[PDB]
This record gives sequence, C-alpha cells and structure tokens, in this order.
Amino acid sequence: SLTNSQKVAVMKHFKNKGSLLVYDRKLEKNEILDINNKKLRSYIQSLKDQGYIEEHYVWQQLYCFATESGMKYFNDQLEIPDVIE
Amino acid sequence: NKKKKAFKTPKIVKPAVVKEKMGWLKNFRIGTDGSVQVIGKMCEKCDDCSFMRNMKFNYKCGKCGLSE
Amino acid sequence: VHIDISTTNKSAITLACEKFEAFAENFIESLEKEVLPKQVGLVPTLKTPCGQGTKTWAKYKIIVHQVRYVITSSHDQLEKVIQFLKNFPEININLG
Amino acid sequence: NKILKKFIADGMIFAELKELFEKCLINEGFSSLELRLEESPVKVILKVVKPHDLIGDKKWKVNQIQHLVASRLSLPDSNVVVIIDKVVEKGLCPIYQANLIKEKMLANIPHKRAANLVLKNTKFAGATGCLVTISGKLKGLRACTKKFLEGVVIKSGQPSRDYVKKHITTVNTKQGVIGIQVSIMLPHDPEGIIGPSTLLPDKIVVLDAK
RNA sequence: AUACCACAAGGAGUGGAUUGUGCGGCUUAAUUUGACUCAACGCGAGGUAACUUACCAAUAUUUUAUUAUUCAGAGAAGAUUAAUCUGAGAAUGAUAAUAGUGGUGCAUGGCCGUUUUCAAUGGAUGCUGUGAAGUUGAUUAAUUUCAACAAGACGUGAGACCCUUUUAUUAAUAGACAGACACAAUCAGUGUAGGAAGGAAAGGAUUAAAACAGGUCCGUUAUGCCCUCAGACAUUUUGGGCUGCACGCGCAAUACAAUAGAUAUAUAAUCUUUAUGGGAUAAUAUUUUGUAAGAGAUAUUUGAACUUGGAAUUGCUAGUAAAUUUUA
Ligand SMILES: [Mg+2]
Ligand SMILES: [Mg+2]
Ligand SMILES: [Mg+2]
Ligand SMILES: [Mg+2]
Ligand SMILES: [Mg+2]
Ligand SMILES: [Mg+2]
Ligand SMILES: [Mg+2]
Ligand SMILES: [Mg+2]
Ligand SMILES: [Mg+2]
Ligand SMILES: [Mg+2]
Ligand SMILES: [Mg+2]
Repeated sequence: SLTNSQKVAVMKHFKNKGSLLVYDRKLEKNEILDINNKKLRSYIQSLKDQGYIEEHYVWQQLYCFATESGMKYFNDQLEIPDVIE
Repeated sequence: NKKKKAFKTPKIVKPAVVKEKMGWLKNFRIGTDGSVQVIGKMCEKCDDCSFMRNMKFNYKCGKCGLSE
Repeated sequence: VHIDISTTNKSAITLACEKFEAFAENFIESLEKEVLPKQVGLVPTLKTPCGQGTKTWAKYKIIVHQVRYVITSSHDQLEKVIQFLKNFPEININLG
Repeated sequence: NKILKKFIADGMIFAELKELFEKCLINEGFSSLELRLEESPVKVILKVVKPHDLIGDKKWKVNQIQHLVASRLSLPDSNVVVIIDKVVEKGLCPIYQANLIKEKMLANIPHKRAANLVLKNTKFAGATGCLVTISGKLKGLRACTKKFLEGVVIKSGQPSRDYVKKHITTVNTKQGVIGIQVSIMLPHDPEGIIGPSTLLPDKIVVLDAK
C-alpha cells in the first residue's frame, strides 16, 4: 500500500546498485529512502512472489539480491522509447 | 492447552467512517458571470494550491502546519 | 612522538621489531623500546544450555600485546617509515 | 581497558559477515574470508574455489556485495576493495567436500554411495586420513548414526588443533533434519603452503653416523 | 586387585533453636512451568514491584501471492487536529506462502551430562581348526615399562604437547635428568647429600571406541507432523499475580560468652565477673532509586527462642582443613 512516488524511489536504487540493506526496527524510517520500515519490508516480500529478488536474513539484518528476471524488469520500467537531443 | 477466550460481553462498536461529498468544491463560489469567487484562505508559503484549515482561534496549514 | 604496537599474536610483533630497529636507529635518529604487560579479559560461563546435569564452568580469554616506542625526531624522518614499514596484520597507530 | 573494547567490536562484524558467505556463495564454493580494516581502503579478501565464473562473466556479484559491505559498516561506497583469489587444493577444503554431499543427497543417491566418493578424492589429494559421520533418520522411525573412517586421525591436545579441519552442515528433507559432519587431517609439508610446517613431537628420526 | 565421593588413627561439622532461600501439599479468579537415588531441590547463569511473562481481570491495533464477486478518482485506503493536505487501491470468498514460550526430547539435529581420578583398541605376516574363530611373576596413576613364552614387529587412546606460579638474566632464554652415592639382577622402589625447585616441580586445560528411549521443541529465521486464523491461541495498554498460609524436607548466615563484650591512644587508663551474651518482631521520626514501595539507609525504644543438640550422615593428608578479610 505504498505510493507511486516512493515505489519509484525503490526501483531507482535497484538499477544502479542492485542491492539494498534493510534493518529490523519496527518504528523507524530508512535513511537512504524515507519509508516506514514495516511497510518497506512488506513491499520486498511482495516482490519475491514475482521472483525478482532473493533475500537473506542473518543477525537481525536483511540482505537482498535481485536476479536476472528482476534486473531485466527494473530497467525496463523506467525506459523511454525514443530520446531526441 | 490454551483455548479461545469467550467474552460474556459483546464487542464495543467502532465509529463508522464518514466522508463529505465534494468537500473541495466548497472553498470556491461560482458566480452567474462564470467567474470564481474565492472565500477560503491560502497559506503564504503555499499560496498556489493549499487552503488554511478554518478554526476559530487558529488558522492551520495541512502541509507545513503554519499557525495564525 | 609516542608510537605504539598492538597485536593479537606474538609472532607478528617480533618480525616488525628487527625490521624497525635496523631502519630507524642505525640510519637517522635515536629511539626507546618499551613493552607493556598483557591485558586479559575473562568471561566465566556455564557450559550446558540447561539446568539438569552436573554444573561445569568454562573460562574464555583474549590477549593483547603492547610494545611502545618513544621517539623524538625531525618531521619527515619518521613519516617516511610509516609508508615504508607498514606490515600486514598489525596495527600501528602513530601519534606525532 | 579502552584498547580491549575496540578489538571486540570488529570481531562481531566478522561473525556476521562470515555467515553471509555461507548463505550466498554456495554456487562457487568459497574457502574462507579475510578482512583488513586499518588501511584507507578497508580490504575484504575472498578465497573462492571457482573465481573464473565471476571475473569471466563480470556480473553484479562483485559490485552488489561491494555496496552492502560499506552500507553495513556505514562507510561510503568506493572506499572498499574486494580482492578475489583461487584455492590451492580442492580436496583439503572441508566446506567444499561437505557441500558436495548436500548436492548428492538431493538426487536420491544413498548415503553409502555419497560417503564413498568423498574418501576417494582426498586419497588422490594426499591427506593421511578423513572421517565422515552421518546421523539422523536414515531408515524410518528410529534414528541412528553411521561413521565412515579412512586413514589415521589424531584428536587430542594442541597439536591436534594444527592438523584437523572440521565442519558441521545439515540437510533438510521432507521428514526430519539430517546432520553431516566431515573432518580432514592435513599432511605435513615444510613449505607452509599446503599444511603446517612444524613436525609431530611423537615422531623422532635419528641421523645416520655416515 | 583398588579407593578419604571406603574404613582405619585424627579434626571441623550437619541433624536440636532463629532467619534468608529452593521442593511438596493446600488455597484462590490466577498462585505459569521443566527436573525426583549417586546422576532433581542457592538448578535453568530464575536477585523483589511495569516490560520481562507463558496466569487471571479488562482495552486497543493488524503480512503476501493466484483467482471469484462487489466497490473505488462525480476521490480506495491514510496522516492530522467536524475541515486541511497526500493520494490508488480496497471489502468478503477459496488454495498457497507467513506467525505461535500451544502438544510430542518415546518422531530429530546441535549442544550436554553419566559410565569414566576406566584402560583399552585396529589392520597386515606366520601358526592352530572343515568352520564361525583364536594366539605366569614383579612393577606403574595408566596392556605403563620388563622377564618367560608359536609368535615376531607396527598404529590409535594414555603419554608426548599446551596455559598459570617459582630461581636467574641479555625478557624470552637458561634451569631437572631420578643426575649422584648406598640398598645382590634388567625395569624399578626407598634412604642421605648438594641445590630456588627431587621423584608426574605444584595446579589446571585439552580428551578413545561404545552405551543411556538420561536432559534440552520455554535460546535460536534449526526442523517433521498436529492444532489455532483477525475484540486472532497474533500483538499492544492498565491493574493483580509467580512471593499466598494448618503443615513435611534439602542447602546455607549469625549464636548459646572471659580463648568474650563495650570504649580507646588499639596492651594509656577504666568497666562488665553471670544471662550488659543474642538479635528476631514491632512503633515513631528524617531520607535514597524508581511512572509507580509491605524495597535499601539513619536516631531512640521494644527486646523471642537459644546455656552445645535423638537415631543417623557429609568432607578432609600441607601452607591442607578451620577462622577473618577482598574485586568482577
Ligand atoms: Mg596421541
Ligand atoms: Mg594428553
Ligand atoms: Mg538445624
Ligand atoms: Mg509482571
Ligand atoms: Mg517456535
Ligand atoms: Mg533422550
Ligand atoms: Mg526420559
Ligand atoms: Mg489476541
Ligand atoms: Mg500470544
Ligand atoms: Mg558463603
Ligand atoms: Mg550485645
């Protein structure tokens, strides 16, 4: 249930670096991109059912890596068909 | 052997959600000439779009919270 | 210029000594060697994750070796050696 | 007292950063990790068995890991340098030898076949002895354990600690969890590359009169 | 054969009183729960109030996917304190993921404990039999080293190795070996002498094969099956509990006094010459920590039992037992 403004704030970070660090605090916001931390984790959990990203949880921390099906999908989302300069 | 708690009291009801229809159109008036007569007040940092929340002793901004 | 060596094993602090003693004392300036006695951390803990059997305890430890040099020199004479004699596992925090 | 407090904190970083590689790098088989922290690029060094897959592909795995390690340690990016190397001998790495049993047990090959293959590899490698133990639900309701010993192995004292290499892995299955333990006894070499350089105190050789 | 978790020679106890703690029963709305000879009972590193917390009495808030139906920008679902912004999903179904200190340690892993201050154990050569199979004395903590022997050699465990204290001095290195002499053989054991140290220098740590339906699902994003699905067997808030009182038991702290008490200059001087020993219980007043005291500290008063304990039983051989102090 996140807005479209912050949902593109997530997909823009995945095209550059491909990785994201999430903590496990239940009443905080992420410093890199301002989303409530319980809502941001539920966003990543819905991305896994499409298969675009795989996760790893160790020592109260999340480490997520997108796959080739996600990195194909994510740069296609922000894609402009033609650019005239 | 935990079980379901059966409560002899019924559920206390929650207040129902309300929403006033065409709440944004109240702030403008339409003349017979076709021109718009503006009655509500727009806050000075956000004069373009937002209106000030009309309280008796206070004027309130919904974006920045400026108080007057 | 108080400069120190702090390690975790004995064998690393030894090979840094005869490399530094020949390069610093014999060439430019004088120095002083100073070794500090060791500092030991103790965490006595119970072994089993239960309270059933015969209660035994275990003592864990961690040791720090400290050797300090006290040098008074010119400016670049010590600072050329920091770039030259940087060894791999040891830390050497230099206080100019 | 203050200088003791710093060395503890960098080790709790090391415990968390080790178990990431045991979850993320099953495909290429890392042997170990090493961390250098007191240089201006803080150095993460990885010994993987198969580095030719990574640098040959030039994927994001060199770069995706590089973003996480700095953002975990709150350092900015392009301040960490990750160096990749090879492993010398695949037989002496017990993490890779136990990982192969995790692959082979999933193809319904029986445990007597899978344990018999790992003893043959180290006999070609040159280790003196190994020990593999299987334990759990092997044939039904009751549980047991079976161990398969090859060669000689020493398990007492400090000179045991320089000459063994052990690891515990588990395999999940549809009924219960099965534990897998593997030990490898390293042979002597006085170069220091393959094994420990120092000699056993039991064995005493006498020079000839000549 | 062997042994202070067995006696013997010895010495301090316990069981007898008071109190702090853990177990059993009982009571109540709830007094959450695992463990029961060595091998359960100051044990879960479980020490007094909210959390911890699983119990009772009440309140408030909700993860995802495929797909069915009805909504929804002529503004879903939110945030704020009825009117102000932001704005695109929502409501009920069904499968499939997610959650539970809810059950099963007689369905498992891992980590442990007990046997165990036990000493045994594996190929290869030869010999005996059709075959399964098999190869006395001394001494040592130890199938640990000898001697005789159809057996001759090897490997694992023990040992060797590692950490602490002690003498010295370049502070990381020497120093001890049963070395020396004596006690008729080898392997040993005992006594004297020199030495900081004489017999494993003293004390620890590591630690075979194998066994137990030993304990641990209430440490774990370790897990199979089962059970539960939104005032949830989820999670949050406020009070009450785990500590209650007829009564049985285990582990401990002060005592029953001149080998003592008060005072002090700590042998200046003085007093008590038998209940001025003993401190439980309780009152009034000042006060510390905490959101919150039947919680800790100070002044004065009240002053219980108790005059060495029945049957029985635990530990201990040198700077040991016993007594008095000291950090985390
Ligand atoms: Mg050995
Ligand atoms: Mg040993
Ligand atoms: Mg008594
Ligand atoms: Mg409570
Ligand atoms: Mg659970
Ligand atoms: Mg059991
Ligand atoms: Mg049982
Ligand atoms: Mg509930
Ligand atoms: Mg619950
Ligand atoms: Mg005591
Ligand atoms: Mg008195």
